[PDB]
Amino acid sequence: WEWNVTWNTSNPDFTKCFQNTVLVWVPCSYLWVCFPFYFLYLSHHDRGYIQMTHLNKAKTALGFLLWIVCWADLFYSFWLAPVFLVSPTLLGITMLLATFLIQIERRRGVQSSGIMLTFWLIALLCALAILRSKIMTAVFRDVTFYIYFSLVLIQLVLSCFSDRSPNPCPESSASFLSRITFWWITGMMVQGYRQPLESTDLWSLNKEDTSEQVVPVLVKNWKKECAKSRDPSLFKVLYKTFGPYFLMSFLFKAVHDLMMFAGPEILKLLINFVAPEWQGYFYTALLFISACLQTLVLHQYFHICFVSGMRIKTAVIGAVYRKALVITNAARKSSTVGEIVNLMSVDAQRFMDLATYINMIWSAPLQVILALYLLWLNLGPSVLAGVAVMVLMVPLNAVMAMKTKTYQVAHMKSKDNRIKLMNEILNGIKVLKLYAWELAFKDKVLAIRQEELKVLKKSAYLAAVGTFTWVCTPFLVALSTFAVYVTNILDAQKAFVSLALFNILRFPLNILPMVISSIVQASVSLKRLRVFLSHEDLDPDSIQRRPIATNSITVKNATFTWARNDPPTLHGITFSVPEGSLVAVVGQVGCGKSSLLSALLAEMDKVEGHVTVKGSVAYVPQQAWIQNISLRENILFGRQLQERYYKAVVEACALLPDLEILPSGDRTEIGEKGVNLSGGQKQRVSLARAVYCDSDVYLLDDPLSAVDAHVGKHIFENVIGPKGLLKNKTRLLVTHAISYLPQMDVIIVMSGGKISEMGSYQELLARDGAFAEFLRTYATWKLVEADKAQTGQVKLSVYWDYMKAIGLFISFLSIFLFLCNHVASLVSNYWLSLWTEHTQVRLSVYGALGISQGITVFGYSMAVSIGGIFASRRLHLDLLHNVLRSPISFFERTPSGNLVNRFSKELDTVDSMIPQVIKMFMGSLFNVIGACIIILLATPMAAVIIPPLGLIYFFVQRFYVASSRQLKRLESVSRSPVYSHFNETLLGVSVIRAFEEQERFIRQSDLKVDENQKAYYPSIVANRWLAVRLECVGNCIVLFASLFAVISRHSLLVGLSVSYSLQVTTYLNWLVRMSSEMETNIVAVERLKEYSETEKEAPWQIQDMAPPKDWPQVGRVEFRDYGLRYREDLDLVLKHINVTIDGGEKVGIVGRTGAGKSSLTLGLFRIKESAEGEIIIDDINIAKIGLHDLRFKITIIPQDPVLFSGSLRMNLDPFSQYSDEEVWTSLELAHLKGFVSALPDKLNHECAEGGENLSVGQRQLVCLARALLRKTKILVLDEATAAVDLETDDLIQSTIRTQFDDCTVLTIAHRLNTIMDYTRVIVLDKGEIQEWGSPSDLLQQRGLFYSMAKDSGLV
Ligand SMILES: Nc1ncnc2c1ncn2[C@@H]1O[C@H](COP(=O)(O)OP(=O)(O)OP(=O)(O)O)[C@@H](O)[C@H]1O
Ligand SMILES: Nc1ncnc2c1ncn2[C@@H]1O[C@H](COP(=O)(O)OP(=O)(O)OP(=O)(O)O)[C@@H](O)[C@H]1O
Ligand SMILES: [Mg+2]
Ligand SMILES: [Mg+2]
Repeated sequence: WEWNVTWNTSNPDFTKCFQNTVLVWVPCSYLWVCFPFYFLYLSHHDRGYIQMTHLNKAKTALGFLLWIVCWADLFYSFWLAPVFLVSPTLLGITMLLATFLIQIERRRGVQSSGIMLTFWLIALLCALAILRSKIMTAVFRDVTFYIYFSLVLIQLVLSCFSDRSPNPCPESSASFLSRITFWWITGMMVQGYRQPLESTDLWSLNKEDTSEQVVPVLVKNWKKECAKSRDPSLFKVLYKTFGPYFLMSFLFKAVHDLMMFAGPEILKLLINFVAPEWQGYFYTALLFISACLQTLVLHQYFHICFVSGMRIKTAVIGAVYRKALVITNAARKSSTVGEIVNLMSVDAQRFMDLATYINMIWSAPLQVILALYLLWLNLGPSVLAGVAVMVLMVPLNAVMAMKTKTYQVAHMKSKDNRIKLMNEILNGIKVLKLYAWELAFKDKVLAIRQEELKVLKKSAYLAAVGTFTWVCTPFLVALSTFAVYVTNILDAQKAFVSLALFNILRFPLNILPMVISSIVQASVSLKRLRVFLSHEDLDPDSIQRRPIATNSITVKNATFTWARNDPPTLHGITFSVPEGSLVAVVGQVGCGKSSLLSALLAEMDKVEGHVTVKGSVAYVPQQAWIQNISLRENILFGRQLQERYYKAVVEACALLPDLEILPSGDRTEIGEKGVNLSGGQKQRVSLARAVYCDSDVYLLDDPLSAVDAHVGKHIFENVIGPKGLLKNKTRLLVTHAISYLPQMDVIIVMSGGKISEMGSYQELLARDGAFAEFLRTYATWKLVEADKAQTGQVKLSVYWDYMKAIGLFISFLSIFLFLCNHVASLVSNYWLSLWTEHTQVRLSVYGALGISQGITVFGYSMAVSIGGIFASRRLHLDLLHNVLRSPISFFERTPSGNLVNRFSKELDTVDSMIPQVIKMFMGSLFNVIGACIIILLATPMAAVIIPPLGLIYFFVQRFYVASSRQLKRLESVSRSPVYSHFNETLLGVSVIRAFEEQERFIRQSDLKVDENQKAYYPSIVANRWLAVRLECVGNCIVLFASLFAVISRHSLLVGLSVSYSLQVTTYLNWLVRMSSEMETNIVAVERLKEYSETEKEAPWQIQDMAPPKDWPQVGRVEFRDYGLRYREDLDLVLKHINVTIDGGEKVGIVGRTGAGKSSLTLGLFRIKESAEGEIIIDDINIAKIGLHDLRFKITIIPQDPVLFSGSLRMNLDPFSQYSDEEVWTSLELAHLKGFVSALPDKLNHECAEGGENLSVGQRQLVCLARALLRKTKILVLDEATAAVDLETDDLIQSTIRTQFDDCTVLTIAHRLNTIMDYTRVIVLDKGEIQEWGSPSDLLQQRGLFYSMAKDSGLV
C-alpha cells in the first residue's frame, strides 16, 4: 500500500497485496461477526419452514460450487506466497457458512435475507475492485477469480427474489429491498391518491402486532413480576417485554450515527478536491452511497422505534382493559373512570413518544463526548472549562425536570378528574338538562380545565427555560473554552476549526430538552400505570363457586365489606338456600340486599366467613345494563340462538308487545346505554338476557320494580314464579313488592345490614315480629351513528380557528421571534463561514449573536407554548359549550366514545402535540426561506432552478397528504369505538363478571384495538415511505451537484453549490415532513370543530320572549295535541293528546310500561321538540319561551336516579345557591337525614362514579331531596317511588303531599296505591289518553284503569 498507484495516479488501481488481503477479509469477516448474532433472530423469531423450491436449491448448489472453486485455489497453491494459502481457505469456509446460512434460513422460514443480500453486495463490490485490477493487469489463478465473480453475481441476483411462503399485510411477504425501502405500501399511496382511503382499503394487522399476541405477553410478565414481589416494578416487565425487539434499533442507531459523522468528512474532502479527476469521481459515488445507506439505516431504526411504541400502546390498552375487568370495587372507586380512560387513551401516547427518544439518551452524549475528543486533539485540555459548563446544565436542568415531573403528575391528575366529570355528564346528560344544570357542570369542568392548563403552562415555562439554557450552552462551551485557553494562541485557522465542531456539538444539546421532557412524561405515565396495575383485584375464590351439596347457596357467618377501610356492610350473614327454592330478599332502603347479591357475585370483599354458591350465576342489576347491540344480541348476550327457547323467553318476559311497537322488532339498535328503551323495557330486556342464559342460580335484583302490576304479574307467573321457566333453578329475588311473598318458598328480611328474620310467608306471619307488623300494615334501524372520517383537505377554517384562538398578538410575536432567531443564526453563520482583530472582536461576535439566538429560541418557546395554552383554553371551551348545547337526541345517536375522544385524546393532541408541531413547522419553513435567500445571493444565476427544486418537493408533499390525512383521520375514527367499549365494559363490570363473559369482552376489546392499529400502522409506514423518497431526492441532488462541481473544477462557487444544495434539500426534506405532520395534527382540531356544525337545542335564554318572574304561579299545563316523535323516521308516541290539567291539580299519568308516560315528561321540558302541537303553561307557549326559562321553573324526579361523582352537597345543588341549613332541611324531608348524618363525612360525602356509592333507593331519595330543594309550582314525579320499600314509599308520598300541596304535580307511577289519592289520572296505553278523569270515576267506568287496579290488588 503506497500512494503512488492507489491515489496519486489517474489509474484507480489497488495494490496486489491489498487486493488479496483486505478486499477478501471484508466480506468473509462480515458474515463471521453477523453469523452468531443472526442465530438470536433466527431462533427467537420462527415462521415454519419453506418448501423445497428451485430457487432455494439453486442458491445452495451455487454455494457448494463457490466453496469448491475457492478451495480449488488452495489446491493449485498446494500444487509460495503466504497469502495464497490463508485467503482461499478463509474464503471457502465463510462460503461454507453462507450456504449453511441459506439452508438454516430455509429451515426457519425467512423469504428475504438482509444479511445474505448485503453480504453478497459487499462481496460483489470487493470482487469488482479486484476484477477491474485483474482486467487492467492483462489464466492460472485469474480464471478462478472470474468464475468466483460470476457465481457471486448470480448468487446476488438470486438473493433478491423472495421465496415461497411457509387482506394480508404486504410486509409479511415483501422482499428485502421492498421492506428496506417501504415499497410494500406504495400501492396504497397511489390508491389513497385517487380516492380517499377507507377502513376497507386498510390491511389487516400483522400477526406479531396483533393484540392477542402482544397483550398476553405483557400480562404474563406482569404476573411473574407480582409473584416475585410476594413492589413490582413496571419498568422491569417493560424491557422484559419490548427490549428483545427494540434492541436492534441500537445497532441501527449506532450505524447511522457513525455514517452521519462520516458523511460530512467526505463532503469536506470533496469540496477541497475542487487531486486527479478520478479522486472526485470516486468522492461523489462514495458520498452518494454513504448517504443512501445512512437514510436506509436511520429509517429502519425509526420504523423499529415506532413499531415498538405501537406495540407498547396495544399492550398497555389491553392490560388496562383486563385489569379493569378484574379490578375490585374499592380500587375501581379509587381509580376513577377518568383515570382508566387517561391510562388507555393518553398514557401510552407518552410511551410512544418515549420510544423515539429512549435511543437518543445514549446517542446524544456519544456525539457530545466525541466532539470533546475531536476538540481535544484539535486544541488541548483547556476544554476542562467547556465540559464543566456543559456538566453544570445537567443538574440545573434536572432540578427543573424534577419540578416539571411534579407538574405533570398534578396535570395528569387534573386531567383524570376532568375526564371523570365529563363521563358523568355523558351518563346523566338527560338529568343534567332536565334540571338545567348544564351551566353549573360546564363551570365545574372549566375550573378543572383552568387548573390543568395553569399547571401545563408552568411546565411549558420550565421546558422553555431548559430549551433556552441548552441552546445557549454550546455558545458558552466555546466562549469559556477559548477564554481559559488564551490564559498556544488562537490562529484564525486553529480557533475556527474548533467553532465548526461547536456548531456540530450544539445538535445533541438542542435535541436534549425534548428527550428530557419525554422521559419525564413517560416516567409519570409509568408511575400512574404501575399504580393502576398494582391495585387490589377482587378474589372470586372467596365465593366457593362449586359446579353442579343440594344447598345451592350457603353462607356461614359472612362479614362482607365493600372496602377494608369502610365498616362491613353485611354483618354476620348466615343462610342456606336449598336447590330450586324461590327466595325473596326483602328489606328497607340501604340494608344490603343488593350488597348481598353482589357478595354472592364475589364483587364484595369478605372479611371472614364461608360462602358457597353452586352452579352458574345469572344476575340482573337493579339498574339494567344494556350495550349498543340490538335486542336480539342483548337477550342472547353471546349465546347460540335457539328459536324455540328465544321465542319462549321473549313471550314469557312480556317483551313481545314492546317488540311489536318497536320499529324493526327485536333487531333494532338499542343505543349506548339502553336509552332507546324505557325503564320497564330495559328491566325486561335485562331479565330476559339473564333468563335466556340457562344458569343454575338466578340472583334477581328488582327486575319488576319498573314495570306495571299486570306486566309484573305476567312475568312473575311466567318466568320467576313456581310455574315459570325458572321453576327448577334456585332464585334469589330481591324485591320490595309484597304481592308475591305468599308464592315465596323462603323470605329473608335484611335489616341494618344483617339477617333479621328468615322463613316463609306463613312462617313469618306467625312469629309476631317486626316483619309481622310490616305485613299487617301492608306498607335495521341503526340508531347509533358511528364516527365518520372527512374526505378531503382539512378546511382552512380549522387553521383559522386555531389561529384566532391563539390571538393576533401572540401569533405575530411568535412569527417575529422565529424570523429573528433564524436571521440571527444566518448572521452568525455568515460571520463565521465566509469571514473565517479576529480574537476578541470576532469569536465574541459568534458568542454574542449566539446568545442573541438563544434568547429568541427562548422567546418563541415561551410564545408558542403560551399560545398553546390559549388555543387549548378556547378549543376546549367551545367544545364544552358545543357538546352541552347539543340536544338529547344527539347524545342518543352519538355513542359515548366520540364525545370522550374529543375530551381525552383530540384535546390532548391540541394541548401539547400541536403547539410543538407548529413550532417545528415554523422553524423548518423559515430555515427553507433562509437557505433560499442564501443560495439566491450567492450565484444568482442558480435562482432559475430554485422554483423547480421546490415544485417537485411540493408535489411529493401533496401526493403524501392526500393519503396521510385520511390515515390519521381513520386512526381517530378507529379509536372512537374503543373508548365506547371501555365505557360499556366499565358500566357493566358486575354483569360481565356474573355471566362469565369476560373472555368474550376481552376479545371484543382486542378486535377494536386491532382495528385502531390497522388504521395507525400504515400511518407510520407512510411517514417512512415518504421520508425515504424525500431524503433520496436530496441525496440525488447532492450527488448530482457533487457531480457537477467535479465536472466543472477548472471551469466557472461550484464547490459551495453542493454544500448549498445538500443543505437546501435537507431543509426541504424537513419542511415537507413537518408540513405533513402539522396537516395530520390539525385533524384533531377538525374533529373538535365537527360538533360546531351539529344541530343543537333551542336557545337557552330568549331575551325578547322572557316570561314573568312568577310565570308558573298557577301551573295550568294545557296540552293541545302535542304529537311527539323522537326522530323523523319513526311513528308518533304522543298521538293527539288533549289534557287540561288545572292549576294545583294532583294529576297522575299512569299506564302500561312503554306507553309514553315519561315521553310526556320529556316533552314538557322541551327535551324532545313537539312534532305537532304545543303546551300553553299559564297562557305562555313553551315552544316560544327560552329553554332555561322553562326548565328552571319546572321540577322533575327522573325515572333513573343518577348521582354525579363528587360531594353529596354538590349533587344536591351544583350551583351552590342554597345554604347548608336549607340543604339539611331538604335532606330531612327526604328521609335521608339519618343516613347522611351517620356518614363520616356528613354532607361532604364523596359519591362514587355515577352514584354507585349509594343504593338506588338512596339515589331516588337524593333526587327527591334535590326536587324539594328546587320546589317550583310544577312538579313531575317520574316513578320516584320505584325502588324504595313500602314504608319509605308512603313516607315519600306523605311529604310530597305535604310540601307539594298547592302546585300542579304530574305523577307517572306503576304503584297505583300512590295515585288513588290523586284528583284525576291520565291513562296511557299506546300514546293515547284512554281514560281521562277522576280515579273514582274511572273505577266506576270499569275500564282499563279498573283492570290495572285489579292487578295492583286495590279492588
Ligand atoms: N330515549 C328514547 N328515545 C327514543 N325512544 C324512546 C326513548 N325512551 C323510550 N323510548 C320509546 O318510546 C316509547 C315510550 O317510552 P316511555 O319511556 O315514554 O314509556 P313509559 O310508558 O313511560 O315507560 P316506563 O313505564 O318504563 O316508564 C317506547 O316505545 C320506548 O321504547
Ligand atoms: N359500591 C358501594 N360502595 C359502598 N357502599 C355502597 C355501595 N353500594 C351501596 N352501598 C351502600 O351499602 C348499603 C346497602 O346498599 P344496597 O344497595 O345493598 O341496599 P338495598 O337495601 O339493597 O337498597 P335498595 O332498597 O335501594 O334496593 C347502603 O348504605 C348503600 O349506600
Ligand atoms: Mg338495592
Ligand atoms: Mg318512564
